[PDB]
Amino acid sequence: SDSQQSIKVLEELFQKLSVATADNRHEIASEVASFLNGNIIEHDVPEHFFGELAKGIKDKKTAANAMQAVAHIANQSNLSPSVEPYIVQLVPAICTNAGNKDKEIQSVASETLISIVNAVNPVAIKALLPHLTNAIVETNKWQEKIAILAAFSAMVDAAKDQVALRMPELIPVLSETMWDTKKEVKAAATAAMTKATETVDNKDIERFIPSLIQCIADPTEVPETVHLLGATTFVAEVTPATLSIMVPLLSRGLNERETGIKRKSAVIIDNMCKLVEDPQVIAPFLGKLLPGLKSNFATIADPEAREVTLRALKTLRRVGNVGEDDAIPELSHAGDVSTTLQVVNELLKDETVAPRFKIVVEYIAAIGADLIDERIIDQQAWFTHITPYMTIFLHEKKAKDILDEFRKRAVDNIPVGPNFDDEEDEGEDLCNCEFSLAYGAKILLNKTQLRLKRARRYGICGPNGCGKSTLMRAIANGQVDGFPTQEECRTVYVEHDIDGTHSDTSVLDFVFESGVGTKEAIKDKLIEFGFTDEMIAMPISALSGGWKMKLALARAVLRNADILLLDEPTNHLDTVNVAWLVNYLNTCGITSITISHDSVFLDNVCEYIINYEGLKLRKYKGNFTEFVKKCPAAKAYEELSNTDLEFKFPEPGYLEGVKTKQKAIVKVTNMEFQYPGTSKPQITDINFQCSLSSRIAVIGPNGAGKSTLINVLTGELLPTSGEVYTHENCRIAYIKQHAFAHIESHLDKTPSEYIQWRFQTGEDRETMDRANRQINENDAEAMNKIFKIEGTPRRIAGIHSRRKFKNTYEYECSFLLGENIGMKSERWVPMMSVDNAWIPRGELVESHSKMVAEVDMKEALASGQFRPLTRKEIEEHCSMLGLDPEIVSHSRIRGLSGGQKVKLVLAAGTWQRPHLIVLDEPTNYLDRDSLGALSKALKEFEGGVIIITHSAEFTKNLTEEVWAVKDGRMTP
Amino acid sequence: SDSQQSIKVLEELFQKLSVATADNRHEIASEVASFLNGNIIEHDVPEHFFGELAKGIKDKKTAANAMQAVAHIANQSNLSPSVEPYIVQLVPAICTNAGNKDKEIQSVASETLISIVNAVNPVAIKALLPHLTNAIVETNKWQEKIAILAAFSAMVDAAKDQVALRMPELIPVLSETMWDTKKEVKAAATAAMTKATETVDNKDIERFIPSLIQCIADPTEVPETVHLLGATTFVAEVTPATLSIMVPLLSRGLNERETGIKRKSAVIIDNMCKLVEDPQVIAPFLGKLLPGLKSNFATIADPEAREVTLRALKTLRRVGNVGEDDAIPELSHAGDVSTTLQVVNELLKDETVAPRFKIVVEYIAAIGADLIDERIIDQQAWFTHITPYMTIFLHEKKAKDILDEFRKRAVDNIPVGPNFDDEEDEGEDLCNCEFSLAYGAKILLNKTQLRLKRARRYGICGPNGCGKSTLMRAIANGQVDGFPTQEECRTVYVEHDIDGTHSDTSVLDFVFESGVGTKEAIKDKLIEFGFTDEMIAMPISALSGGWKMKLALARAVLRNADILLLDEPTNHLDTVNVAWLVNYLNTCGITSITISHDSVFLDNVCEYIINYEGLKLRKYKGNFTEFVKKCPAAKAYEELSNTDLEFKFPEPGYLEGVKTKQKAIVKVTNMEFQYPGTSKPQITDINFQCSLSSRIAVIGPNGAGKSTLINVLTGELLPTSGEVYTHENCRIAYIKQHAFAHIESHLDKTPSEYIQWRFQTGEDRETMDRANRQINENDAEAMNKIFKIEGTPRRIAGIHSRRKFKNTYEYECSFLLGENIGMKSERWVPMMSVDNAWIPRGELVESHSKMVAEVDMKEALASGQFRPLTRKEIEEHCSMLGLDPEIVSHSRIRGLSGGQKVKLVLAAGTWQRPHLIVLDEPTNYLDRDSLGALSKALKEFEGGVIIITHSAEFTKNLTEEVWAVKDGRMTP
Repeated sequence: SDSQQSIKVLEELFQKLSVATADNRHEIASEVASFLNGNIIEHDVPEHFFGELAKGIKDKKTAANAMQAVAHIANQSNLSPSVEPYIVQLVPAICTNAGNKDKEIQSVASETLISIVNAVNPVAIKALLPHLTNAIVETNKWQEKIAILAAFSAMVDAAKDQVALRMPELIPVLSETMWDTKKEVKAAATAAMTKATETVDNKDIERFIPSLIQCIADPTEVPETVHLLGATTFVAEVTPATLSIMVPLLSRGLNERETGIKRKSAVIIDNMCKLVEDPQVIAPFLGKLLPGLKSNFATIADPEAREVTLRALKTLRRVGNVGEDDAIPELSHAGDVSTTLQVVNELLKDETVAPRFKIVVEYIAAIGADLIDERIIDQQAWFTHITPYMTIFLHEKKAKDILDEFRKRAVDNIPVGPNFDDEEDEGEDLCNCEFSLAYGAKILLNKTQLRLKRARRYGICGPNGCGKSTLMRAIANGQVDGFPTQEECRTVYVEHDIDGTHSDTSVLDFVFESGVGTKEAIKDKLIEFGFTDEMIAMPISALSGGWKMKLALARAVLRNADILLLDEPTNHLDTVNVAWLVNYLNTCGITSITISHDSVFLDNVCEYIINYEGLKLRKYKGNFTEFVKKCPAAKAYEELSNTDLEFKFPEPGYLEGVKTKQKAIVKVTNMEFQYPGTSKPQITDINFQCSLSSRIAVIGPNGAGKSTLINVLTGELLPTSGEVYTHENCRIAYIKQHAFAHIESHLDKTPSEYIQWRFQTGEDRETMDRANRQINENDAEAMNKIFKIEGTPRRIAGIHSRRKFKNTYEYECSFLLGENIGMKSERWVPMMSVDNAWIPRGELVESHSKMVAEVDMKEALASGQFRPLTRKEIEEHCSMLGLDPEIVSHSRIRGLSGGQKVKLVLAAGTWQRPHLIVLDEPTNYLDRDSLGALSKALKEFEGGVIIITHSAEFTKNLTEEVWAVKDGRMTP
Repeated sequence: SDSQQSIKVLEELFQKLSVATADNRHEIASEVASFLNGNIIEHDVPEHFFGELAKGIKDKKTAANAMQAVAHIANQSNLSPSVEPYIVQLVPAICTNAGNKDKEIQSVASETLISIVNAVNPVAIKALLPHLTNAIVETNKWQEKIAILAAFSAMVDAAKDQVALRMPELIPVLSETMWDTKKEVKAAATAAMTKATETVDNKDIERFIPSLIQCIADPTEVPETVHLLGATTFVAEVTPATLSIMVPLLSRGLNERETGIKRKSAVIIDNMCKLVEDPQVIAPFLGKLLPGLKSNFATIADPEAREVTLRALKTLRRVGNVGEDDAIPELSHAGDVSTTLQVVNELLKDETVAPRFKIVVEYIAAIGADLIDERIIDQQAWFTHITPYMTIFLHEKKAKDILDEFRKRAVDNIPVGPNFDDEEDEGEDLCNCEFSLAYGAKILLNKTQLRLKRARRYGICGPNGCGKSTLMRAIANGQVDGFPTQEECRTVYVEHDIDGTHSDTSVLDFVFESGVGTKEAIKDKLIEFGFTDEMIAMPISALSGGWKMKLALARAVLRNADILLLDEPTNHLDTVNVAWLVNYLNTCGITSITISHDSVFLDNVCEYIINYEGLKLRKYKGNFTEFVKKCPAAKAYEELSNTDLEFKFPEPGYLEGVKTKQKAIVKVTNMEFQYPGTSKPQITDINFQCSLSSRIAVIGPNGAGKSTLINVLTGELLPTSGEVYTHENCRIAYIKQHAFAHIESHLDKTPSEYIQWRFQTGEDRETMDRANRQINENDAEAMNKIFKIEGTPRRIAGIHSRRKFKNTYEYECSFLLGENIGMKSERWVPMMSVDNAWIPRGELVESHSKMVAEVDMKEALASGQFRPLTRKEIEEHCSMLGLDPEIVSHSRIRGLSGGQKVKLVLAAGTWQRPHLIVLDEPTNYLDRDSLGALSKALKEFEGGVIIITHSAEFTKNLTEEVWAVKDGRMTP
């Protein structure tokens, strides 16, 4: 019913929008957006509304208003998943208008595409990109292309990782467009191309990108560029993105007349491709290289060049895993939308899914396919991204049950990665033995293989109690069948030696009694490692952690080790020493094998990982994190990364005057809100209080009332009437699902840089200003916005102060008065502070976010509520929320589990140590485990808690005050 | 005497050269090169030799030979400044042959051009760039154009910093070349344009470079391109390079019929130019922007575009510093070649300068011009680069005195400059006053101005003694008549407050006594800061340095400080706590002023530098590094005392079997060297010994005997007959001026990266293999070089072991036997270990350096000689040579004085703890002060010293043994 009320509101608002003028258009669109994006409907969609919007976009008479509405709805921080798939379904239509002859419809369409690209869940890229590529290749309107190219570029920033995986499909499209007859398009397409290549992210060829882009536009540079790339030393991962910009050049190189170039192309092909682990990556590129390689093999007279051609052809066949007759193996379809659409349609066969929800099911399949492509398989991840879309037409319980099955079936389609192959012989082998390892009648390893390459650095991982250290003892003590003898391959089990020295023997004497060398030689090496003449005379008993390690490694150089064996080497080592060790191992030139619960330390040292899988040893190229992608089974090892446990919210910042916890810090009376343009208010006669003891539950079905109330509570809507008392410095943290899903856009950031990113303007860019486009962070001419105060046109001279105004902030602005506007004598004169005015944040944020931010920092400091973004403080705060400092400061969010992301997003939301935590529908995107931890933490929060849920179970022990809107009213 | 001998040696060599067949042209070139680059002639030039060679090149019959030798003379690590100005002189002739119809002459010519580009002192760019620009613009041979274009590209890597300054000139020349009607020339010009844009170093427009370039090839793409850049947000300082790729586009934009573009063009113009700190920068571009703006401002109707165009014009006038009537300021001439040439000619008038040295004087003027453009004004920097040339026709003494006068005069032409423009950066003003500062009746500052911005960070510098601390103490204590009161702007002299608290007073009470809030509030903030309840309760007398600095800052926050005043804050702080302070200051949101001797700390914290200049405070934008670029007369803040000028060489590496510094580690007997093709040997019957206590002075005038003697001692030339004993692991360090001058190509690197670069292969790429044309690196095509072993043609399969062989090494190679060479069945079959052979280093280095390097490493590791390039090792080693660790690991060589570079070059050269230090004419490029510190450092060196010099002054009280060659004969 309150749900059905939302429908009437939309009709009134839409009716208002349909007749909007070019001057009031934005105002009305914003209303539609603030309302439409809330919890206004119960398990359904505003159908008539979306039907009118679509028909409104097509009709030239209403095209600009309808689309402008779509743009506001598609804002960066508030686009609701309940409406998201119905918005993307309008892209084809909007792309069409981007080709319209009318200068205004074309413009508004272009901007709207950019807005949509910036608002959708980055993971639902597979539902959006196709519309854009379909349009750009099918249209004959050059302006429509320039716009679509603009949207591609925007997508690169909004979903860099997601785009990286679509590169093999996007590059061909951009390349063709670069050869468009229209010169403006040629310009736009190159620009979108240089932008697209930003997803490559490969240090080995980075500097050669601007060269590669030119070859696309001018094939005559092929020979010149092929030669430039001959110097490249491929070491980094050869991803689909790297191939999409490397292969087309190479392919043309193979077809050149000159033999030297055919050869040079073959060299690069070999060098690069021998670095492809998954035959899936190179599969779609083989057809562009094999034919040129076989043809060159039967045309090149010179034996040396021919041998190089064949050498490349073999690598390709190996890597690509081709069959007989160069038959390319069938590609996996795990990540195909078509495949996931089938999987979900099967799980919904018994459910009755009405026609208007079909587009939603498609969105779900799209999200699923991408999650599988990025190999995001953990439960919480899937719940975070898909649950809210299913509940559009299903009850939560059933939704989560089907979602988890969907995830399990989709995940099941991921092809098994092929066993690692050793064509990486840069230097000789240290060992290569077949053996078994038995420990007291217990079999640890059975007929496994061990091959270690010289100067390579390895890490040994495995399940607790599998013999990780027994294997090392065995290698150290010459007890591994086949392993070389100390004479051939000298190993030094660092810091694990055993002698009979006393606790009063000097460091020099100690080493000396080992026979390694002369006292002169020893002293020389000890000094080179940092030991002072004094330290060398003191008794070993006085060596601290860092120096025993330096001594150990110094002795190892004296014995002339070939392999350094380290077992938990970072223990008793301060950060400076660990960094010292990471550095030394990475530059000593000797091979090392390491065991260590410190995943970050493994990531900075290791190049390969020897993992225990049953009674077999399996190698994986890459450090620990890389390894984990290839073997998700390892997300259960006892390695710093995998550690996950409950968390706690921070203590709310001290409030002056608040004697007791029942003392109201928020008090609302006779409040009411009525959207301008509607015939009756959405909520009226509202009264409520909040204290640090509040334990409120906002229940009931979604609707005009419930959503609007919440929208006012959270600061999004300024009430139309009523009194609002907020204690000075009172702060609210609004935990929405949006932040959880949108973190996937920052996978290359570290948890620390993310929190810094979310508070770049002093305020939380995820919850503050949800009623504004804000899609104007890259602009400076829109700072000349003409405000209308008292009937006069004024520009902003400056913002000087701030103050609470109801549920938002007002800012003291000094203006410039516009005189003789539109004339050669136009001039803006400064108005003395007599005319300053208190403008609400919402009216400034779009045009003057900068000045507003500067003023916000001034006030935060002034009142002692500013929390500086220092690494230490960020680290300390993330620790409360159960995230380890090393991960927070030196790991990429890309490697965090779904659950860890929940923690990180939660940490960001509570960074300003809020006094009140309002949580919107937090069962609608969290799983059983997550809710358990969120329940315990919300129970111990020394601040006020407001939970808006549909779940009765979740209110258990978390509520003591009920809020329920009925007919636009509510009494606690 | 022995000098005239060199002339004959060259005549015989040149004869064997003019005849040399292609099959053995290289061997003879090498000879000419190795001998020609040595100290072979006393104060003069092999005039007849350069004549034969000159003409020889102009001749088709001997073009390829003459040129090859030149390519060999011009090798990366050994081209001597004694012959440099003469080689550049042959560029025109060489450019001409780059167009010759003969395929071989055309090919060798292109190579020679590259070789020269990478061989000359990068600082002498102005003496070479012209020959190239002229030729490409005057020729009509397309193959010549391509070759010259390849030369431009090579110059970008060889002289990046120097080329960046020449961008406003190179771009127009390449742009013009992009319009050639030969597709290959158009492509090559584009390629060169791409490589050139690599001097931009400005991420702000990185994504637009392929677009700007494409726009130069098709100006019809200007409008759309302008649209594309409108979204650019300039933040990095705009340099000449940036303008050189931005103006042509914007210039043409101003001229588009469409007003939208005229408007957009100005907008970007504005946003990019208000970032030009030096008007001299934008100077030569004003001519392409002012007329467009003025006209547009008097032609455009739309009232919005007018404001924008005018806004742009107003900005341009301020940044450009234009006089009334828009009079473009007189373009400076301090850096013009003609300007510096006039100066040296003036100081040289009273001296006589034969015609054959005019080219030398011109080279000197070109070098001085560049030193000025780069703003390298210190004395040593000038002696490093010019002295060795001045000595081609003047005695060292006359040379230095003239040169020192050349510098001062040349440097006087550098324009003083325009003052601080901060008003335009983000912030309200905390203070903006004029004041005078009197201390004890003494004047510190007279009627100066001081304006500070909120949240902006400042650093204070000035001569040691000017009163920096007094100014700060004055401000802090509120004693600067005109500066805001505490009530208007709260300041906090961090860690400098005076009160009477007890040692017992607890941290809590201490802060509480300042009256900044309740203990509850205070506690809540301290804990947020990072304090523990354990610390808040403990007495303030038990605080460590780091916690004392934190309590200081924490109190400053509770007092709502508006300005933090720091005086030597990094004192008594370890790296970790310093890192914390840096991080805190950068994120606390409060303004801070800092006086610090730590230039790295200032670089990491300051945004502006207020400097003392007389009795005025001058403000500069940017940190300390940037500040120095603007004000070069400041790299001397440490200087004042003669002692901060010293350094020590490392202790030589351990040598088993050497118990006294008398033991010979090098012993040569009956040695002789005679260049194949020469009538008689250059040196014969040579017997000498070297020990860790040697102190030899190789005296006497330059000659065929002396240089050849040195060339054998330093391992460059392999002796023809005689024995050579070298202790195992013995290392010799060769110090020439070449290294000191060429470090100007690595200004981008940090001292640590320069040292890593020099020893990337475990060997000093600067002094190793000076006899070979190593230039080969990306040349995997000449790895098919055929070696005739035992009469059989073969190819290197692999290099496995090393072994001493006279003054150099030999390598054991495995082969590929050539079968049916020249037949369709030709095949290179791998041979067995049995047929492996030993081959001299000089024969492999030019084609298998990578393989040789690998063997060298495994050897360095086997012997325990290898020194890991860890950051701590480098820092410790560079610390012995007077360089600060922070500076070494985080500062760019670009910001070091010529004196600091001298230390770094010595450090790099002694990185392997050599046992003998051979210094080639140290007085010929070092000033009085450097020599002073060097001499003292050589007296303390625990290893053998060999000084080759003309200065008996330098050797006096230093060396005691004499090596005076006399007719190919010498006896200690």
